[PDB]
Amino acid sequence: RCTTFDDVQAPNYTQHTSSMRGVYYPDEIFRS
Amino acid sequence: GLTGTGVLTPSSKRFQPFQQFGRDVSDFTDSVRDPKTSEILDISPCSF
Repeated sequence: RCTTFDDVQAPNYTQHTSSMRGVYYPDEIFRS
Repeated sequence: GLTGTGVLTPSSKRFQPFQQFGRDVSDFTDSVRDPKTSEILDISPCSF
């Protein structure tokens, strides 16, 4: 059922900074 | 998934739980994780 409300206001697509994030482990092999 | 020839020994690792292999600073194996709950080093140069 398409139960959809009315107060859906669009933002300004507010720009920010992702300065040092997104770093992860590229594979499942230990190094040191 | 690994064969070779080595001298095994108990480690001093801080091995993460999601993990299975233990390669060194310059891409060689040097430590492994046993499939029945052990984490042993792999000094594969027996002697040469």
